[PDB]
Amino acid sequence: KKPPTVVQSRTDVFNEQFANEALHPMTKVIFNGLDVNTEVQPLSDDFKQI
Amino acid sequence: TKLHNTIFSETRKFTRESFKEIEHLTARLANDRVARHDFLFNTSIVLISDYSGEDSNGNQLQATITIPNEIINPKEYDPSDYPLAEDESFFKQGHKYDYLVTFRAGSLTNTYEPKTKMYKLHAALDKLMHVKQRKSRFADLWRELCAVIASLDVWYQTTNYPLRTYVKLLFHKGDEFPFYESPSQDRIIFNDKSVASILPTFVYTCCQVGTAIMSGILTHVESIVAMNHFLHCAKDSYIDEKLKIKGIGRSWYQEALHNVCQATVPVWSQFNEVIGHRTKSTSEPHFVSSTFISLRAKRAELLYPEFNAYINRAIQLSKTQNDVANYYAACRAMTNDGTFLATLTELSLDAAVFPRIEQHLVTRPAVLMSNTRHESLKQKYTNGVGSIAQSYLSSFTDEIAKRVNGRHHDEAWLNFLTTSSPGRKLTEIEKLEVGGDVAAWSNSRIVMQAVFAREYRTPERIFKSLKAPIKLVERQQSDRRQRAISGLDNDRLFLSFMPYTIGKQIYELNDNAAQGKQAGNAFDIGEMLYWTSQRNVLLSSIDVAGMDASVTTNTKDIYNTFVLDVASKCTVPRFGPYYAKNMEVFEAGNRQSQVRYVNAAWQACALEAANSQTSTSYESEIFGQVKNAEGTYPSGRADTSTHHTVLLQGLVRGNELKRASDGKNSCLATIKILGDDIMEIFQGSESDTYDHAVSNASILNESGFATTAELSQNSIVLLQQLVVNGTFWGFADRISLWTREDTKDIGRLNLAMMELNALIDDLVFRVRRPEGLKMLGFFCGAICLRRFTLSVDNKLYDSTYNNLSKYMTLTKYDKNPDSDSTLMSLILPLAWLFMPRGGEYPAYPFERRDGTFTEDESMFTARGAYKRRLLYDVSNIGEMIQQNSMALDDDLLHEYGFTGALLLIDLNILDLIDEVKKEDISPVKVSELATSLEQLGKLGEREKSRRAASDLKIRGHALSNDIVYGYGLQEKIQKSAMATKETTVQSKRVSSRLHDVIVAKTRDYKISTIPADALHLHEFEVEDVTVDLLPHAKHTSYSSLAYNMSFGSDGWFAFALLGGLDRSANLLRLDVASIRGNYHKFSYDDPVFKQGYKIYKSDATLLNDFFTAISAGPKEQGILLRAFAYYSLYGNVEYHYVLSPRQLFFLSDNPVSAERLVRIPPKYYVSTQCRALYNIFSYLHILRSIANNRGKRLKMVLHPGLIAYVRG
RNA sequence: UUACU
Ligand SMILES: [C]O[C]1[C]([O])[C]([C]OP([O])(=O)[O-]P(=O)([O-])OP(=O)([O-])O[C][C]2O[C](N3[C]=[N+]([C])C4=C3N=C([N])[N]C4=O)[C]([O])[C]2[O])O[C]1N1[C]=NC2=C1N=[C]N=C2[N]
Ligand SMILES: O=c1ccn([C@@H]2O[C@H](COP(=O)(O)OP(=O)(O)OP(=O)(O)O)[C@@H](O)[C@H]2O)c(=O)[nH]1
Ligand SMILES: [Mg+2]
Ligand SMILES: [Mg+2]
Repeated sequence: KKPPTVVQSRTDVFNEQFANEALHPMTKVIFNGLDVNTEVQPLSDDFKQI
Repeated sequence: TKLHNTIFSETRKFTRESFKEIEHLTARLANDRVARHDFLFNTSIVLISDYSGEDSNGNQLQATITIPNEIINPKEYDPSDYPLAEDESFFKQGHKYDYLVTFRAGSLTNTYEPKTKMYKLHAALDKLMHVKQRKSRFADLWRELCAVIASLDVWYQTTNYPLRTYVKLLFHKGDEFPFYESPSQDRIIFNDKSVASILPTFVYTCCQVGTAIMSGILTHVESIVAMNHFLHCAKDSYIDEKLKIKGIGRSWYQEALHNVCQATVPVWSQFNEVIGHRTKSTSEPHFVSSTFISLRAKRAELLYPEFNAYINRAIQLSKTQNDVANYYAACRAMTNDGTFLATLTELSLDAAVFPRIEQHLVTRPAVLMSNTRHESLKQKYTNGVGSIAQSYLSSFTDEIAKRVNGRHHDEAWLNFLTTSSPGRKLTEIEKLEVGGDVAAWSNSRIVMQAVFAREYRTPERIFKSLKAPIKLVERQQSDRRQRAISGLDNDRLFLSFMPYTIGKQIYELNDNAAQGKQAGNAFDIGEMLYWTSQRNVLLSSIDVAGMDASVTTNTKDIYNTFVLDVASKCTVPRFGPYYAKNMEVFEAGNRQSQVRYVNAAWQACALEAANSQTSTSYESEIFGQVKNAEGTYPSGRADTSTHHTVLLQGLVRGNELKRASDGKNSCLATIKILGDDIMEIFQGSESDTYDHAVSNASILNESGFATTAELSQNSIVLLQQLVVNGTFWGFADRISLWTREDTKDIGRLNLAMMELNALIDDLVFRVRRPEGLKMLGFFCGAICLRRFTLSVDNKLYDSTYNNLSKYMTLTKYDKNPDSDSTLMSLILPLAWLFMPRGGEYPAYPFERRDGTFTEDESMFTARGAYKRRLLYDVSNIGEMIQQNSMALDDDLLHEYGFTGALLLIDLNILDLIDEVKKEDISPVKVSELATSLEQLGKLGEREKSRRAASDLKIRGHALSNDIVYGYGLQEKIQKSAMATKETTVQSKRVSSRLHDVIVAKTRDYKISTIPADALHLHEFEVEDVTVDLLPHAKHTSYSSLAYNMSFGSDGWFAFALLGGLDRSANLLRLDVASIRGNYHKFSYDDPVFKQGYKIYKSDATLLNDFFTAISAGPKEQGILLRAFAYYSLYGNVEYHYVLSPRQLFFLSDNPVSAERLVRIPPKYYVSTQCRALYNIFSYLHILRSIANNRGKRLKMVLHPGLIAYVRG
């Protein structure tokens, strides 16, 4: 198959042992409405709508 | 074919048919003058180029191959290049071009007749060009140059590398090599007279740069910038230009470390484990930025402008602390070729050992006491540079007089008059009147004392050797200029001995009188690794320049007061040819002689101090007898390491008493002085430390010393080992692989490969690619070290050929009139380069039967009985456990040729050549000589040590020869019979005994397997779950804690996975060798320590008895016992392995650290030592197979006979 | 032809 280049896999063990932190979430603007992030599916697909 | 289209050059490993190709090509390329000329010089390789590449980093670089006209057609002789004075007394003083100027071979010739001084000049300059140019370590000159250039084909797989273009353009004449060396007639004899005189050095420069290309220090395009700089040095004088570049071309990193600026480094703890990493910003302070402006002007004009342009890119492009380390080791190998700088020593007498007076005169002591002759007996200093030194040193005279009191010196005389060497004398007319055997013995120190054993108590013995002139020994180093040192005879060695014993006991008293090099590993630097890791420190590392010269007689006197002032408070009766008596002593501020009571130490020291003759007198083949103008330090006396240690310790420590005397602080931390290398450490603000750093310079400047000048924030050197930022930089070029100039203990033997294995292990943490260095050591191991030449006799020449040609080819040689010995040389096949007893070198992956290959043996592989496992490793160990057999494949070992190599092991040629030399000398003549030696010493009951050695062996088991005392009286005599020769009558009965050894072992051979090995056949099985990585690995992730320990390499991961270095082991080993002759690598063999432990662990109630076979004192007994009890956790005597601490600097000593890495299912714990034996199994296979370590954890399976063997 | 730590 692939298996990559044991130098690059020796730094794989070094990578997944000493992990770190990122991803600051601030942007952060004025919104004079309702800030919608998720949608909701209906709980019961019951009726046809002929 | 040829060596760049082989299957081994592609894989890069040993397929079963690929190994027959490497046998066939190297043996063909070994023993031909012609084939060699084919390989270096086919017409199929293009001329190269305007080449471009990447100079060992991310960026790119281009350079052109330029050859100057001073090499392609050199000038004529120009006899104003080596002028004389108005008389022919000496060379003209202040002459330049003191070394061998490149002048084109032909022009030197004799014209005129065998006298009239100038004839001996042109004859000895011919000895400079034809004799003092070659120094080939293993093979001849051409086999060695072919060993890089073949290995550099196999590694990079092509022939478009541009080093071979320098091989082609510098020398090619189309029929044969431009020059070869004779061996039998000893000179380099030329075949083209129009070729340059300097070219036999350029073999070794092309040798060294290709070693640096292979090491990974230099890339291909960087070696263009290298080679152009070397040939530019060769325009007028190839070494005189190099010695001026040597200072400038490596002082430049302190600018590049300044420019990098903020650089993230590991830090160390007190007990040298890595505890943290911090980012510490390297900007060197304001007063060394003023030293940058003065130095970069000298960089611009003294250097070749392409070598200068390579440096100015490394200042500007460098971005990390790792990045300057890349350029610095690579710019360092551009200024050196490792060639030892050899000329005739009449040229270097003016440069090396002529005394200089740098600026000040040093004034004299107030003499307080004088004996009947007006000479110094007791003396004290008055407001000088010395009064600063005796403010520190005179406090020790009340304690050392109880340590210099309590040795009994006549005993310590015979133990320091070991190391057989020379006396000056050629004995004389009385060499006839002592005996013709002891005529030939008469070189050693222990023998020239034995011949004159009667004279040792007479005081006229020392008086008749002031008449004898001191002869100039010369010895040279890697980068220093041709240096001379004084070989004193036994009586001039005697007067210097009491100042050696007095100045020795300041070492145990003061730490800072410092480190002897017994560690080899990190403890020789574990001081320097710590203080650089710290904050608010500036580090200075001082060499004075030349420190043999500078020591005038007046500066020498500051050590003389310290040696006197100890000896007055002491009580030593008789010392030698003296006795404590009643002398007339003048007491200054008395009129009139008043008789003090003086002891022998007192008398001896006063006489030696008074009497001192300093000149070295060299007999010349040109001149009559040139004599150095005295006032230097004659550096061989006894105290040549203490006189420059005790002095500089008094001057720098005495400074912080004098600075504390007038209201200034001291602000100096620990200082390590191994004379002359001063290295002190400061702390405070950037202004306070500098006010002290000037006065340490200025008092050494007013002591008459030329301190060069070195200091920096985050830079520190000692014993030619650079430490910076908490990382270790290498100095790889100082270990020259291929230049020796020893003329003493030459091997072309098994021992010639031990000289490779010790130097290959010197470079394992000075290299950026240790796998490539294993490629280089293999072919030089293969091509060069291949042929052992032996002189048989004719009748036995027939069957010596027939028996050994059965297994491996033996060369035959053309027959002789009227010497009756034909030469013949055996060819020593490539398996012998891998044997446990032969060449102990680590291998490449072989092929099993199916064949799924072995593990690639890395640079950390341990030697002795482990290379016998490699024989079983080929036979599929995992398979063997399957069939439950100790059985062995004779097919696969005979196919590669392993079977033909262990025959050469069992022939045992080396001790057989030692046996015939041991056969010829009468032990009766030795015993009368050596009974007279124990008359000088003890006196009695050196007999009790011989009795203790013999009582131990007959009751128990053999304690061998060198170690126990009075045998090591006898063994110290033996070395002159070992020295004084092989020659031909003894050599004819070498062949009679060896041929009897041959016909017995050839009559059938099978691989002899021992009951003492079950004890490999264990193999590790990889699993699917990873290790932890030991949190100090995150700290040494950045940046470049050594050279090979870059992030994601083999040596870094071994320092991560195997991990650690304990302090607990190699402090006791650092405590052991303080008994037994410490100053270097001291690798673990130590035949006291292993032989004493095999009695201690298994056996000891006898262990009272062989301590007086050492004649170990009660203190000396206490050192060894603490090391024996700590060496009982690990490991086994039953399974032998040897590595060196030079091989594994930061890697752990202990197999305890590897038991974390391998589980053993605990039904295998089956004997009392068997936990401690399985650790070495876990210890070695991690270090052996580190290039194939994903970071999985391996698990051990065993053969049931290995379970069965350790049960007992 | 060849030193000491
Ligand atoms: C007894 O015997 C002996 C020995 O063996 C010897 C040695 O030899 P070798 O060295 O081995 O040779 P080599 O080196 O091998 O060679 P090569 O290198 O291979 O090649 C070669 C070459 O060489 C030459 N050659 C030269 N030279 C000079 C010579 C030669 N050869 C001969 N044979 N000779 C001579 O001289 C060429 O050229 C080429 O090229 O030795 C011996 N040894 C010797 N001698 C002696 C000895 N021992 C002791 N003693 C003495 N005297
Ligand atoms: O074989 C040796 C090598 C070195 N030494 C040691 O050499 C010291 C004196 O030699 P120096 O160390 O003072 O030479 P130098 O540095 O001033 O020369 P440059 O680098 O400036 O060119 C002595 O104090 C001693 O201990 C020997 O005694 N024997
Ligand atoms: Mg020095
Ligand atoms: Mg030095």
